[PDB]
Amino acid sequence: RPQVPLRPM
Amino acid sequence: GSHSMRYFYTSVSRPGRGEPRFISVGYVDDTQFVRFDSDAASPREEPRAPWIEQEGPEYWDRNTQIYKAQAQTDRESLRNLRGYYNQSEAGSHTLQSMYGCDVGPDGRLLRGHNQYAYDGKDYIALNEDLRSWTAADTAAQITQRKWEAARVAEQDRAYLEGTCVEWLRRYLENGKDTLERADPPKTHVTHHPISDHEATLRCWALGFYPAEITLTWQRDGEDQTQDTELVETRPAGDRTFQKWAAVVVPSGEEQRYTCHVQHEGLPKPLTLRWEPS
Amino acid sequence: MIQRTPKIQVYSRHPAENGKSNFLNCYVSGFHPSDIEVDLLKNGERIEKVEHSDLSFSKDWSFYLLYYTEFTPTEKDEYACRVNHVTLSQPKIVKWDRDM
Repeated sequence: RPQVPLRPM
Repeated sequence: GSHSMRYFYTSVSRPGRGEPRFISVGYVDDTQFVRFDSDAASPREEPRAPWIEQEGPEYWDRNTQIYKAQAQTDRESLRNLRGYYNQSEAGSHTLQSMYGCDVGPDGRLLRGHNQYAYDGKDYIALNEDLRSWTAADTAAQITQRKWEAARVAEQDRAYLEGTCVEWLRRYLENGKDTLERADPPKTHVTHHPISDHEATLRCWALGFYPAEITLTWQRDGEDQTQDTELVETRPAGDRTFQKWAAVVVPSGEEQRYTCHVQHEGLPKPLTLRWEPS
Repeated sequence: MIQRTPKIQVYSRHPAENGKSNFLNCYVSGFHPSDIEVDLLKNGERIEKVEHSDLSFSKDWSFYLLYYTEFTPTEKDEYACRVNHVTLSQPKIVKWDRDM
């Protein structure tokens, strides 16, 4: 299962 | 007996043609098992292997929400990257992401990954320590500073050592009959005169899984690296892979050539020669 | 950006046997950017029922796609794959050779 998004670049 | 889970994300901007498209695919080893596409009519995580179909609605819904949020994050990233490189708002650009874990036969973590490319060039990567970053350039150094302040690496480490490994082990258990089965190559050698002086010997490998394979030609026991044409390994469409290796040989000298095949699924490596019938 | 032109292989799923149903594959790989045009051709005409794999990429970030269709090969019908990409000044046509 995928990881959650964290911070944009 | 090691295994890998990987997610591969592609975001591509398209000024004048809407917001950037986001595509995700997920793999265990060489087997794709999920997809998401923001251009679908009703974007949702969808199954792409039979053994994932048993996951309940909560799985599919939560993962869909993740990918939608990821698309939004990647769109912010794309805008930031264009600015970091002083780029025009008129061009199209690509942000790729890859992440996931490798485990051994014991199910223990071997290593994690979490890395990115911008316009096809490496941009930033989580180091093997799962704690520090490598930045490619002064633009990626901006991202590194931001991600250090936000303690991103800690959260990626937690996923890679926890969720990623645990769910990879679940998938290996549930997909065992395919994911833990190596299908050896079916092999043969063909012969085709090209002139009165020379012929091609082509050594074929078909029907194998996983994709990793080694095909080599030897002349008198010496590997013919410079003289072997070797096609990329290619998918058959039935989960299996194909590959060939060819060498051009003097007519009459065919018995001096042997094709050597190495693959997971073989009890022992094969040595093959042209067998005229 | 980096641009990388596609590699192209055209081949069948199973060894071809005239009059027997099979799949015709066009595998495009090693390209960047990801936008690409791929047609499968029978005697020079576009085949309509063509699907492709979901977009993915290799360790070097280059993209790959499998385009495929059911077909029944014959002695005389000619098949090919036609690819267009920003790296190409005109579309590239690769003929199906049942022995490659």
